[PDB]
Amino acid sequence: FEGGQLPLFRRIPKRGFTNINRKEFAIVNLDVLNRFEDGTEVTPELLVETGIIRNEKSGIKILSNGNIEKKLTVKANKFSAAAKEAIEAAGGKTEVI
Amino acid sequence: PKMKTHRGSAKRFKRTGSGKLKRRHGFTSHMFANKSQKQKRKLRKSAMVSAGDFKRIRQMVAK
Amino acid sequence: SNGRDSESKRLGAKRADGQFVTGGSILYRQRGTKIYPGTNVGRGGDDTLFAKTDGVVRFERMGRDKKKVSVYP
RNA sequence: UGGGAUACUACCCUGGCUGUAUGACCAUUCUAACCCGCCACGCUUAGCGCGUGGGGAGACAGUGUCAGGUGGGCAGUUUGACUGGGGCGGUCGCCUCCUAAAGAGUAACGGAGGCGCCCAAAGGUUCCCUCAGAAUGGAUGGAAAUCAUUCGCAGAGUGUAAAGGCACAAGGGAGCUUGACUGCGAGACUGACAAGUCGAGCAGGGACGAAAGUCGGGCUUAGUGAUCCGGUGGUUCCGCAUGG
RNA sequence: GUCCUAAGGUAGCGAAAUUCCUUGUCGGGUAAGUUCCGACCCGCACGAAAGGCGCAACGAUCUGGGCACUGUCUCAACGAGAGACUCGGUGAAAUUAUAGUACCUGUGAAGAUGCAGGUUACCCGCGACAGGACGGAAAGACCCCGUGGAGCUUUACUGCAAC
RNA sequence: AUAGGCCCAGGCGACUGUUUAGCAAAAACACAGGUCUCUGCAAAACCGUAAGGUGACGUAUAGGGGCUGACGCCUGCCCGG
RNA sequence: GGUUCGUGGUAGGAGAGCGUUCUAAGGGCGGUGAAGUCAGACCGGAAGGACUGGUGGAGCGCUUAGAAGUGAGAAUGCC
RNA sequence: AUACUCGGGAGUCAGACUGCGAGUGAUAAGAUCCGUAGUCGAAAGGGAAACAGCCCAGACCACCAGUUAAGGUCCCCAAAUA
RNA sequence: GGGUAGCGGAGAAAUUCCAAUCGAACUUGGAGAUAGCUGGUUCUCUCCGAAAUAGCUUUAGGGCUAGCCUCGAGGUAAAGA
RNA sequence: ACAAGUAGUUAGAGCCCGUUAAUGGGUGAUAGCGUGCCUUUUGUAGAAUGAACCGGCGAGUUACGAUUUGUUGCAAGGUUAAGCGGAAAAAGCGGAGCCGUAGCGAAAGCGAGUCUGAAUAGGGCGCAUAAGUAACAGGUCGUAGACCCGAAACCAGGUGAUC
RNA sequence: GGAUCCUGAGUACGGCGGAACACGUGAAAUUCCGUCGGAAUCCGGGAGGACCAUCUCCCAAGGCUAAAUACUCCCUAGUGA
RNA sequence: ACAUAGCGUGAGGAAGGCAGACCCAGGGAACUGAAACAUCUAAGUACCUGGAGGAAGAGAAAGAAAAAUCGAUUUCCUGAGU
Ligand SMILES: [Mg+2]
Ligand SMILES: [Mg+2]
Ligand SMILES: [Mg+2]
Ligand SMILES: [Mg+2]
Ligand SMILES: [Mg+2]
Ligand SMILES: [Mg+2]
Ligand SMILES: [Mg+2]
Ligand SMILES: [Mg+2]
Ligand SMILES: [Mg+2]
Ligand SMILES: [Mg+2]
Ligand SMILES: [Mg+2]
Ligand SMILES: [Mg+2]
Ligand SMILES: [Mg+2]
Ligand SMILES: [Mg+2]
Ligand SMILES: [Mg+2]
Ligand SMILES: [Mg+2]
Ligand SMILES: [Mg+2]
Ligand SMILES: [Mg+2]
Ligand SMILES: [Mg+2]
Ligand SMILES: [Mg+2]
Ligand SMILES: [Mg+2]
Ligand SMILES: [Mg+2]
Ligand SMILES: [Mg+2]
Ligand SMILES: [Mg+2]
Ligand SMILES: [Mg+2]
Ligand SMILES: [Mg+2]
Ligand SMILES: [Mg+2]
Ligand SMILES: [Mg+2]
Ligand SMILES: [Mg+2]
Ligand SMILES: [Mg+2]
Ligand SMILES: [Mg+2]
Ligand SMILES: [Mg+2]
Ligand SMILES: [Mg+2]
Ligand SMILES: [Mg+2]
Ligand SMILES: [Mg+2]
Ligand SMILES: [Mg+2]
Ligand SMILES: [Mg+2]
Ligand SMILES: [Mg+2]
Ligand SMILES: [Mg+2]
Ligand SMILES: [Mg+2]
Ligand SMILES: [Mg+2]
Ligand SMILES: [Mg+2]
Ligand SMILES: [Mg+2]
Ligand SMILES: [Mg+2]
Ligand SMILES: [Mg+2]
Ligand SMILES: [Mg+2]
Ligand SMILES: [Mg+2]
Ligand SMILES: [Mg+2]
Ligand SMILES: [Mg+2]
Ligand SMILES: [Mg+2]
Ligand SMILES: [Mg+2]
Ligand SMILES: [Mg+2]
Ligand SMILES: [Mg+2]
Ligand SMILES: [Mg+2]
Ligand SMILES: [Mg+2]
Ligand SMILES: [Mg+2]
Ligand SMILES: [Mg+2]
Ligand SMILES: [Mg+2]
Ligand SMILES: [Mg+2]
Ligand SMILES: [Mg+2]
Ligand SMILES: [Mg+2]
Ligand SMILES: [Mg+2]
Ligand SMILES: [Mg+2]
Ligand SMILES: [Mg+2]
Ligand SMILES: [Mg+2]
Ligand SMILES: [Mg+2]
Ligand SMILES: [Mg+2]
Ligand SMILES: [Mg+2]
Ligand SMILES: [Mg+2]
Repeated sequence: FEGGQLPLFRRIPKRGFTNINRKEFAIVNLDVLNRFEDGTEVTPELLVETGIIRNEKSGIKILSNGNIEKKLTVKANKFSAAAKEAIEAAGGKTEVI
Repeated sequence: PKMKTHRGSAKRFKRTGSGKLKRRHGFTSHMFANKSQKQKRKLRKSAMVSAGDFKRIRQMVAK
Repeated sequence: SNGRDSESKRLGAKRADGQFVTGGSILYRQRGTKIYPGTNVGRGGDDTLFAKTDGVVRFERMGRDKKKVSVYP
């Protein structure tokens, strides 16, 4: 309340809408994949057991942030272009389940 | 009981990564004959909530 | 029947002679050219003088009756 | 005889108007719903009620739902602030000046004025220019019109108040034009916030100019009003199982 | 003449329960009359059923004058009772920061028992009087304020009954 | 001891009545009378959601409502709103 | 532990504490007299705390922590 | 010897007088309204008899010590009948 | 002896009366209504210490942001005086 | 019992005492200085407010959220809720969920970037300059009567015409 | 097995007016009330938030049903920083 | 006229109370909040009335969904102040 001066929130317009079908992915940066042993097949189920992602909202997306050392086989619902390149640049294969 | 979010505010502000509030500008419906194209370009962008205003309203939009 | 006046417009010098300014710094707010745009200084649409480059502000005589403001890097 | 013709003609058609498919619309009559604060009889030792029979009324009235109108009869409320008490009067936003004490800012129901627009050029650019007034001479022609010479820093002009500017003009002509552009924007001013102001420069694509260059309206500073809600145009956005 | 209007106030009455100016003016009444009575009409702003103008009778009605009468008064005196006062019995109340509680002139939140400078003043009571304690009583009813109430009004807004 | 003071003149209200229990008794209200108007009887009007009532066991010489207020003389003009 | 500069204060911010009732644990007092109450010339920088004596006649401190119905001179306060 | 930044917590939005500079007013007001400085507010002490706002000056506590400020030194009344 | 009851009665009308209450009775409840107003708010010492302004406000004796106070933390061509 | 008093205080004889033994106690001739307390105020000794006195009682609390500081545990993680078990225990079990670990965008989406934009431009918000989370305690805020007392009023159901 | 027959009618639903749904008529599905209109009826019908189509899941207009939940005038035994 | 109404007799049953609680239904405020106020809030609350029962209500899909499936209702935690 501003003692009758029109409050800030009414001086400015409402914006946008909420999407009923909004997908939010559980994010996994490369750095945490170094945790795993070399030549290992990283699944969502393996990513929740280990305790890296607890709730797999809409799916698991792999993002680049950090740098991967080990040569893995990572299967996730989505990969960033950079993440895919980086997983491969190390000497691994990405699959999109 | 839980605090209630101010819904008017929740439809107008957006919380940034650093925890500030971003807002739109006012004078951006109608009466556009009365504003310059420079004014229009500027008013079209987003803005941050001022320190003074933020102090007054932050509890209204916690959560 | 009186009782009216407009808001004061805060005209006059905004940077001192000998002060370092960044490009775009308003040097003088004015109606018309009380002071003229010197070297590395522009005159805006409302007659506002602004630095076009970084440097030091210098208010100078133009010749007898007139005055200019320049920005020297 | 005329731009249109006459008859036959067929698509038709205009005023009058008959048959034939509808239809509500009135209008009158009818009785059997409904009604009777009518009579007689019964329940019944009852001026209630109900029943039976007459009479009256009748597709109305009454009653339900829906709709328009009237509607302080009754209800809930609103009916501003400033103010040398309040009321009455005046004022309320914006621009310019003085007050304002040679930065900025600065009050009073202090002193003065303006605004709620205008301009397709009164904008942009290129080129060229110089105003007021007076004196003297001269047809209509007068104190004053249009010529001519001289003197004239501006005594003019600048769409419009005032202040600050402006004669390398920002004033006045002419040619071509639409930068009165789209995306922006280092950085600054102003400022409680909301807003407001200036901006080099970058990109796109232009106008004028031989080029240099200037141009994101107008000499500058008023000419405006948030949000919510609605309308219109666009749209590589969403679309509540899926396609819409 | 002339402008306007739907039409421009008739009779009666009029300085009035109505007249601002105003104690209008004139007359009457009084030694002297802002009131009263009678006239006059320039009716600020009477007027015909929110009736006009009269009017016998009536009125704890209002107004002016007179006679009677009188302590109403000149201007106060005396007497009676009740209370007061003294004694015996009984015995409240409002109020109350503590008080050993003068005056003057000043000062000060601009009106002082209490501050200053002076001036007065032995201690304790009783009968009396009210100048002060901005005395008591009552969170001023006037006045303003409150985005307080309530009652009332209407061609305020929105409604509702009823028709 | 107990038992009207009176007169002249004016305003208002005709009159007897009525009223602010507890600051106003009056010139206020009422009133008889006047006038307008509504009402054909399951009357109009009024109370009630209704039934049921009042009106009225009345019926236009009656009933409801508005205004005026005995009586006398009267009651003008305007229907644009 | 010294040195230097400080230490008026309303609204108000900050800090450290006193005391009250109750709980826990530890350790005590008390019919050879508890609490309360009365008095006093005692102690601490304050809130406060002891001691001695009278009254009283059965309960109460202290330490450390914890929890609060935790402190009154004003409310035309209520009894 | 402070500034600035970011956080937690406020209170304040009746001001007053004095001096100076202005308006309003009558070149009145202990008037009103600004600007500027001070004091009061929230400041005890000394002076101005008394006297928030003037002059001098800032109270941590104790002392029967001292020196000064405004203002004073005949008596009330400390100090010069200098 | 009875009748009329509060969004109501009753009123020869005064806002008049309805249990010493009436411009809308009393009582209980909603109810601890609301009160930008007034009053009040209880132990101690230590350190610091304001404001009575601007802007906007159905705003003017209220509020909000800013200014001025306080506590903590940060950071350096020290930017303050 | 010659005195002018917010009643004390400082100085101080005299008289009277004798202690928690202290540069002690009671009283106070006389002298200096000295306008209660509270509230509210620009300013109150105030001739502004409140209190007769004494005593008792009498006002920021709790719950659930938010936020910030302190503390502790664990830490790129942290933590369980209801519930089961039980003694109105303690553990154990319970990972559903919540917060954090990634942002940008109205959104599709893309992701250490993203949005805007024709842009490989500039600019916004982010990253590069990782710490959170659970619990308790302090401060403040929100919803609740929310520090306490106080209207006039409003509405609902009843009770009253013994006045 | 599927020749035939049955499987809740003034119902469902719709218009109009309201209400309940967190959902204030809204683009308003779903549920109920008043009023008026008014289906299909296994080759059938409903829903998936206007609506149509597809798919999916259901079979209304009949009824009954313990426990886990609420509260305590009571009784018994206990508890309380 | 049959008969119906009516009238009589005999069986069954009801009636009233309350735990100032909880439950379901019919009817349903205002103060208050919105810094005014009318939509909205308070609140389907208070209150009145009826029905109850030891509990009531709900309940065996013309359901929830759309991870591809679940399998009556109720209550708690959560979702989410979304
Ligand atoms: Mg738009
Ligand atoms: Mg000004
Ligand atoms: Mg311009
Ligand atoms: Mg009304
Ligand atoms: Mg109301
Ligand atoms: Mg006013
Ligand atoms: Mg005055
Ligand atoms: Mg005045
Ligand atoms: Mg100046
Ligand atoms: Mg729209
Ligand atoms: Mg779809
Ligand atoms: Mg005479
Ligand atoms: Mg007439
Ligand atoms: Mg008449
Ligand atoms: Mg008459
Ligand atoms: Mg006489
Ligand atoms: Mg006696
Ligand atoms: Mg004086
Ligand atoms: Mg005096
Ligand atoms: Mg004296
Ligand atoms: Mg006195
Ligand atoms: Mg008095
Ligand atoms: Mg008063
Ligand atoms: Mg009063
Ligand atoms: Mg009479
Ligand atoms: Mg009489
Ligand atoms: Mg009386
Ligand atoms: Mg009388
Ligand atoms: Mg009848
Ligand atoms: Mg009359
Ligand atoms: Mg009559
Ligand atoms: Mg000091
Ligand atoms: Mg101090
Ligand atoms: Mg504190
Ligand atoms: Mg005890
Ligand atoms: Mg005792
Ligand atoms: Mg207490
Ligand atoms: Mg007391
Ligand atoms: Mg001054
Ligand atoms: Mg003054
Ligand atoms: Mg003060
Ligand atoms: Mg002083
Ligand atoms: Mg003195
Ligand atoms: Mg004082
Ligand atoms: Mg000395
Ligand atoms: Mg000396
Ligand atoms: Mg001497
Ligand atoms: Mg009475
Ligand atoms: Mg309530
Ligand atoms: Mg109360
Ligand atoms: Mg200090
Ligand atoms: Mg406003
Ligand atoms: Mg105040
Ligand atoms: Mg003596
Ligand atoms: Mg003597
Ligand atoms: Mg008193
Ligand atoms: Mg906290
Ligand atoms: Mg009412
Ligand atoms: Mg009764
Ligand atoms: Mg009687
Ligand atoms: Mg409906
Ligand atoms: Mg709803
Ligand atoms: Mg459907
Ligand atoms: Mg229907
Ligand atoms: Mg359906
Ligand atoms: Mg759908
Ligand atoms: Mg939906
Ligand atoms: Mg079926
Ligand atoms: Mg309010």
